[PDB]
Amino acid sequence: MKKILFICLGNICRSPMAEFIMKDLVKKANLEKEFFINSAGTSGEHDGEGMHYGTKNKLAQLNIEHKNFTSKKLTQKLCDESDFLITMDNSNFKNVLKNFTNTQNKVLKITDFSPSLNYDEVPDPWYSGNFDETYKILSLACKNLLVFLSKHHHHH
Repeated sequence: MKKILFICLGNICRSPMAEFIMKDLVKKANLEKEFFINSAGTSGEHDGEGMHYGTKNKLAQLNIEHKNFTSKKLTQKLCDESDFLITMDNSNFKNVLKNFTNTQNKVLKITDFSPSLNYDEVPDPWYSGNFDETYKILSLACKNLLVFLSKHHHHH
């Protein structure tokens, strides 16, 4: 029963796109062993729509406009379910830290993975200034994230 909880500030850009990407590849070595994944925002204020200039445009190029419309809101009860927690957002990290108990130690940051990415909170031109930005960020982040998420540690 392995559960991965992904947290996205807006959850209306990098959350939906990556949601489809991960869900696709996981079928290889995750859906087989019956794995579960969930993406939610910080306060679920709006995090759930799934639409942004950078991400949508990127998907329009070849991918799908969107297919993860689900208003989510990462909370304590939800976090208690997932075995692993991920932020990726620079600010969401500090916030989620003091927002939750000492169990935040199960959270991961993309700042440790991403090398010359040095991205802010979610790609797209509204946060960076380019649509292709979503390409480099999501593709790279999801890739490395998939590696560690695909059991790249030691069990016990």
